[PDB]
Amino acid sequence: GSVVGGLGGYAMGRVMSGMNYHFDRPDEYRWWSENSARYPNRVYYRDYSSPVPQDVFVADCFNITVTEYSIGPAAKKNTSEAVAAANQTEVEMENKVVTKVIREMCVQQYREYRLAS
Repeated sequence: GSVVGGLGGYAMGRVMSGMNYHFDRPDEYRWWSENSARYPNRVYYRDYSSPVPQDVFVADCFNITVTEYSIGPAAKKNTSEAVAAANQTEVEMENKVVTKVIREMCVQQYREYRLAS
């Protein structure tokens, strides 16, 4: 077997679910709850050239990870998302929660990568 089961050639992140997060309160509980709707625990990064900073690395890491899981501002092309379907504020929160988790994770990798020998 070769081809078809891997067209992208992206690099896999670790399982990472349960880093230092604050989230104690009932409304902050939505951050954990809404995260629980999807909980990716991991990210995909690409073969960036090297002279690209964490800012960009984490951002494109995020954009590709959400593209793969069909979430965030980058699922079906780039199109209309201001609609009622599954409560716009609920999905918007789930959206920010997952955009943040995926970003937060690619930084959590980056920071441990910097700390690593």
